[PDB]
Amino acid sequence: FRKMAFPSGKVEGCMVQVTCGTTTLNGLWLDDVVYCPRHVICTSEDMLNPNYEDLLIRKSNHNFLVQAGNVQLRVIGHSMQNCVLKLKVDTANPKTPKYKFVRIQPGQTFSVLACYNGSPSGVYQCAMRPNFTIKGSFLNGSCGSVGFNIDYDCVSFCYMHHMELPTGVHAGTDLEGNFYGPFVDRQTAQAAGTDTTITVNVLAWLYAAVINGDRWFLNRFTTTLNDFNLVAMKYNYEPLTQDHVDILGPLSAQTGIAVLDMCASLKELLQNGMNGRTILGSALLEDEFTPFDVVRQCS
Amino acid sequence: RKMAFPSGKVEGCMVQVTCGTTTLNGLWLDDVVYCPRHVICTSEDMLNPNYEDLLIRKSNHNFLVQAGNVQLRVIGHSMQNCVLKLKVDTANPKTPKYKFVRIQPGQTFSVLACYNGSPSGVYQCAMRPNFTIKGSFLNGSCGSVGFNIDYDCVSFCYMHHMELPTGVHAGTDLEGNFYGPFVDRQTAQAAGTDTTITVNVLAWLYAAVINGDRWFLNRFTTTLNDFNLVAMKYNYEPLTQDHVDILGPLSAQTGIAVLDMCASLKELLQNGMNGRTILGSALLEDEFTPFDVVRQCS
Ligand SMILES: *[C@@H](O)[C@H](C[C@@H]1CCNC1=O)NC(=O)[C@H](CC(C)C)NC(=O)OCC(C)(C)Sc1nc2ccccc2[nH]1
Repeated sequence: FRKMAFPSGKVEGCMVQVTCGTTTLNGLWLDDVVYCPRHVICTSEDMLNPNYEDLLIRKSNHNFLVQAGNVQLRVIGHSMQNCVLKLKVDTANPKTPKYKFVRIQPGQTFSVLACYNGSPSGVYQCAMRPNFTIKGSFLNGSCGSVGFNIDYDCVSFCYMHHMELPTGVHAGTDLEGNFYGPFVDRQTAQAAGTDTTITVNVLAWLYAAVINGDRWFLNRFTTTLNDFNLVAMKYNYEPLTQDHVDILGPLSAQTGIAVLDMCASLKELLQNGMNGRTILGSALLEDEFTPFDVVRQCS
Repeated sequence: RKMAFPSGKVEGCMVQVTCGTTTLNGLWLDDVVYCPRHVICTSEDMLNPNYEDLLIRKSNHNFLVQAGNVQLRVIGHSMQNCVLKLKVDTANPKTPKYKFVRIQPGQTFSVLACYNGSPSGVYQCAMRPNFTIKGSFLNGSCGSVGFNIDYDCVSFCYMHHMELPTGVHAGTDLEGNFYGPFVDRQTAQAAGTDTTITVNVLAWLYAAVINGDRWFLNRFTTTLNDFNLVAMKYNYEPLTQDHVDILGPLSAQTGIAVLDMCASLKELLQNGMNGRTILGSALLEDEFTPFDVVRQCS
């Protein structure tokens, strides 16, 4: 199993750069609007303690340089929505894909198109951790890079990059400018909480192992969701939601193994360990492949 | 993070190629579509195909090429080793600047996995020392390509043809020559014994340090030859002086001489990881080159 990203071309066609003064970051150009992190309106010194409403009221359309490559896009309107700036421009992006804005849950994976000065550099797959960070790969100038899924021809944008934390993980917002997790777009000390294991993805991984003929760990028992959740938390595993049970449905049907039976097999792995064995070649349980990732790759 | 090149320039070149009941992908550059020649085989032909004999019996109209909703008219065809070349009556306006390159084992490249001419995923792979690649390919993925991007230029280095019994993959360069001792015939084929790409493991250890993890370092050094004696014992590739030189920038950045890092890797090989992990991995990772690490860590 590879970390496998979505093809990035539909998103590459939407990347621009946005500059205010000497502060340059990336923006997303969809129809006649450009979306970008609002901290572009900050001097580096403003970032220590910004008042965004006051900083913005002093700005006009003509203070915003938006460029697709070297080509200027004239800004004709601006507004702030939570931590994102929306810049209306006088040109509709001819490469706009079918798209939507979605807010994802922890455990969901998405592709990130890392960009610098509006120019794509790389694409990779990330999982939103339960502590609402991602283990990204971002350097200076990467803010406004976006994360996305593609379902058919529709691009679902779920992430816009804002921050690198002390442990080296990353934080950002949805495309409505609402941060994932407790973070704020201020240059003040912040830290990720203690992370936990994404149970629904581990279960997806066990289903993947069964699909591939690796099933020593299937035990004879079952459990209730509540009992499993109370046990899992003792191992620093996330509790399951009803939505988690539901998105495991197709893998449960494919294998004939009820979700709660798989939960009992995982409970025994937690309480007794691997005892020297492996699953899909690994003594470690993988938690960054969703049920959909498992189907995408076994498909 | 294992990082692939943005795939858009390549997505604009993928098409679907059908011959008979066989469908796979092609690469449409200027007025030529490149795809695996085994598209021309039946089930019975694949057992032992005399490709020159099978191809001469085909006409342009036996090839259905579809770019999205448009059929491209094939107006000629030739064969170059294991790749079929279909000339079409239309230039692909999305053709990027490009070159065809043959890569060396240990080098990395991005794969755009495609089915029925449609892109499905993008990931990073390395050419293994035994000339396989550990990809993720299913039925219908043949003709998917591997590439690198420098400036605006796409360097194509791989076209996908087959999966081996062990689950690894084999294919050709864009001149149709296989990597490795494989043949585009429907027979079980084993690869040679694989080895671990040592210069890449060392690049990855430097990456682990750059990101603050140094539990595996030690106070010792080693000579190049004594390291290579141990490496070969553990089925690691030998490290060459050019490898040492390529690791220069990472050595400078961390203040850790290459032969010092070799001494740390020697200890890991002889002692294992003792339950610990490096950059989240329980195994030593060998599919990042020095260049890959440098680009992403600077
Ligand atoms: C994009 O503008 C940029 C992307 C960063 C740059 C390096 N890698 C990235 O992902 N973001 C910022 O510079 C961002 C801007 C603020 C207005 C949100 N600042 C940021 O990430 O600051 C980090 C904090 C100060 C919020 S917390 C922190 N991070 C570290 C890292 C190392 C030591 C200590 C530390 N404390």
